[PDB]
Amino acid sequence: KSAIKRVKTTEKAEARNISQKSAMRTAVKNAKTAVSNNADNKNELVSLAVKLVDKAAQSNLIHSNKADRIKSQLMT
Amino acid sequence: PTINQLVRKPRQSKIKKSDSPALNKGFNSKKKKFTDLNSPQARGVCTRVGTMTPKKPNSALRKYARVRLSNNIEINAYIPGIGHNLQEHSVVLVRGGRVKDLPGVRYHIVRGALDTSGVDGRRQGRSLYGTKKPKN
Amino acid sequence: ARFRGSNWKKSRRLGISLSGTGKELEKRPYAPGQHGPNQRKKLSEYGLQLREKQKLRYLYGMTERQFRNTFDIAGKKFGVHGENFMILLASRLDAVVYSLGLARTRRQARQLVNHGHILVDGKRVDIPSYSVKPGQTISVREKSQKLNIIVESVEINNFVPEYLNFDADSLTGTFVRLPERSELPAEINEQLIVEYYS
Amino acid sequence: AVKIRLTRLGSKRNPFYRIVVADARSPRDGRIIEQIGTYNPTSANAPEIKVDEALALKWLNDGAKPTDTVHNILSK
RNA sequence: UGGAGAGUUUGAUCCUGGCUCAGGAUGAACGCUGGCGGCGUGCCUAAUACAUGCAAGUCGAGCGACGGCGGACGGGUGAGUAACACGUGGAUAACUACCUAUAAGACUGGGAUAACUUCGGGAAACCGGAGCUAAUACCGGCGAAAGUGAAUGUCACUUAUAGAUGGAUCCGCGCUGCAUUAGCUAGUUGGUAAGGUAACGGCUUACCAAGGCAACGAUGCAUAGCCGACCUGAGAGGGUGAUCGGCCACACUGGAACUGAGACACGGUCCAGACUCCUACGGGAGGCAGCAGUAGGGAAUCUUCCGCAAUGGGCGAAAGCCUGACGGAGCAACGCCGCGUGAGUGAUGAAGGUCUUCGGAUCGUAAAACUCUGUUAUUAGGGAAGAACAUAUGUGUAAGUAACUGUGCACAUCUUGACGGUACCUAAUCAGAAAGCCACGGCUAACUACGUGCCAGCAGCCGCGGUAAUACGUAGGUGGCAAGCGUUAUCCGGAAUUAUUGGGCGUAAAGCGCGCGUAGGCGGUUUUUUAAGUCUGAUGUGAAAGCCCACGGCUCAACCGUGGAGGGUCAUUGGAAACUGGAAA
Ligand SMILES: [Mg+2]
Ligand SMILES: [Mg+2]
Repeated sequence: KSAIKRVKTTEKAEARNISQKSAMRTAVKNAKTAVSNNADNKNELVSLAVKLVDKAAQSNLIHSNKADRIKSQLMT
Repeated sequence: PTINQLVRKPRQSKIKKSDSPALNKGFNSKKKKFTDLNSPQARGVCTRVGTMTPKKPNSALRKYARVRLSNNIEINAYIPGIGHNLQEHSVVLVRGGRVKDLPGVRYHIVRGALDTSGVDGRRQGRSLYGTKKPKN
Repeated sequence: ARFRGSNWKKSRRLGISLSGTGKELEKRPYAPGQHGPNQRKKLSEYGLQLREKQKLRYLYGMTERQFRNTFDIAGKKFGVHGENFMILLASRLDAVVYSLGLARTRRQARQLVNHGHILVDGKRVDIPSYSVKPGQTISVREKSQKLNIIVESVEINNFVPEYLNFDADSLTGTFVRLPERSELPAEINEQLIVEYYS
Repeated sequence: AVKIRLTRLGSKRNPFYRIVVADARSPRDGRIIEQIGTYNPTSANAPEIKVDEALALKWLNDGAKPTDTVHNILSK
């Protein structure tokens, strides 16, 4: 039973990505609201952070690395 | 016939049927093995001591055993040899092959491995009847 | 697998007077058993290829499985399946022993092979159905001179083939060429043999 | 990539090999890609080493992991 | 290279025509007998609940006192699915823990916490609390980045490359029975929209749009894993799907997920159902179609075996470690093969059986003796080539700075065999322990004398049985095969008895009661093209392994080894225009 210790990573690895993912998407869900206003204040310098979390489809690899371009392919 | 027609319908060949009906197929499943296939052999359980005759011109007497097989169905039989240590509801091995000039009997009760175990009275034709001689 | 029983029923009931189960005869007016000039003589139209199948099967002492397994060894030869079968029966190690005059029957030729007293090329061959390939010789072991039964064969010369070099007392031979017919046999056609197998 | 492999064949009390190469994902008995020639384990009435290095250099270019007792063939 | 027949309707024929036998097979059963050296295959019937054992770990040159790679490979099974499941050739809309080839850069700055002692509750599965801590763990700037250790070298991190490897996907063709089943789907067919996964996508949703499929078999039922191959056959074909390989699906039942490189995960996981069983009746545990063994329906299929030395696989830089993959043994004539139970010498028909004028024959040189032999074994032992290495250490390859490192490119030589006091082989009291089984009218190979005497029977058909009867039990005799002989159920040949190779319709089985007629099938003559069929050339491919065509060797042989032939009704790549076919007169 050496997959007992594999379970303890599995309830532990859910927390890191689902925090990163839910912060990836609400930074992006507010972004297309900010891209619906386009005042260059609530959209600038966090859209590349919305692309840094779409670059954290390579850092936070729970979203797959080759799947980095499934959302970020339109705004920038 | 014509090669045009042979394209439109092939030669659906002649079906044949088994000479001995009451064995060897997947029968009638009822959430258990309610009935099954016995390709060469089976068990039995007896129901009746049999005494009968041939019917064509012949006038002898024959001793069958009307049973119920291990798959709910009803067949006659025959004991080859001399001895009869059989009574009603005793286990009998089976093996196929009908008996001519008897009107409806079906198989042969194997005289070797059953309650039909061994038949004395025979000394030369032996392994057709299950009789031993450990000297030779 | 071996045929035993030296009674003349192999010669008299078949008919041929070969050197098999007893070279002599003593109950010459009769066949074996009550089968005789008294009783039934059962002949057939398929008994003319039966008795060219049964004529050889006791000669080497071989079973039924041996002939069919040797009938299609001649199929590897460029002749037909009935043409080189007698040649492969003439090339076995057993009938070359009796051809070298080192034993006194074809059956005594199978006794002195399996018991190690006759070898091939030094290496211990103990197979009566061993095929003598061309370019090989015949050997013995070091204990083959004390035995009276080889010296029995030194007393009497038995049989000379044409496909060998003939040494009846030196106990070593030479297979110079593949045989032909009427060297080992003398009486059998290659046409009544093959018809039994169809 | 691929790993250089000896397919064991042979009856009771008598092994025998054939030099093949495939990934470890493939098993020993089958799904083998190529064969650069046979290999002869027993040395009595039989050779002891057999290889053909023509199509062996085709697999050391794209990567190959010979087992450390197979490498004694190609060191000779 | 290779291809048989016989019997039976009549008082007697020729023909049509059925039924029946001889032969080959079985991961068969069962019937009698039993010597094995050696080789293989042993749940096919209730998908009947599964005790007890072992099958997934490894790393102490991470780092403390869990952080990594592996459990997606591997080993079991056929209930499902008539389908890109599989077979076979074409196509790009995109997918790698790995493996590697060069090159880049491998910086900067932080803070939360298991194990551990106290804390309380439960019988338990164990949990809520609090002080303690590193990490190569975690975070910030068509954009992230790691360091570690015996002699800086080494070894993983990280980005873009492209090669191998690995999966995915639509497409042409091959893919069972029925028409006493003719209609069929509705997000069904299509555009458009944005969302949606590695990508295309009715892929899932929204307004419009009137289509999909089909008598060339659409839809629906029952039966089924499928190929390479196995069986039989002159071949063409028929029937089969087991060990052995490739692909596929499934895990007591029915859904759904999570981590990671590419699982909807057999041994993990949350939930719901029918079952086993314990608890303090508050709750929790259990999934041997892994390796075997027991239980269960059965006429039917085995040891609860030590073990990693060889080949293969994870992890580590190495010793090594777990390996029911496997290297092998324990058991059944289960199949083929090879082999013995002996031969050389040995007339007076010796004792003696049923037949007989028993005036007599048969087995029968058989037996009784005489003579050699000891494959085999009733006596123990020296004792495999199968083991090449790895590790370094003997000094060699460059980074030799550094043969310590990845290698071990002098050897790899102080080293590695449960099985195995095996394979082999010598020497002994001994021819002494080691042979059946079915048949014997005709077929069909093999005959006699009585008992019973249309009876106990026997039977593949003709049938032999009303007072013996060559065709029933018995002894004698013979024939067959032989460590094996018969019987059964099943399949192919016999059966030219579904006939393309290879039949038939006046009376024998069979010509619609007959016209007009749609699709369809076939179409005279001429010349000229086209190459669609057809012809041949070229390439690539239809992988091992089997049958066959050959050979060192296991003392031959069964099996292994090397070569050889064996697939196309295919795609594509050139020549020819004779007929069948579109096109001009
Ligand atoms: Mg396993
Ligand atoms: Mg095994």
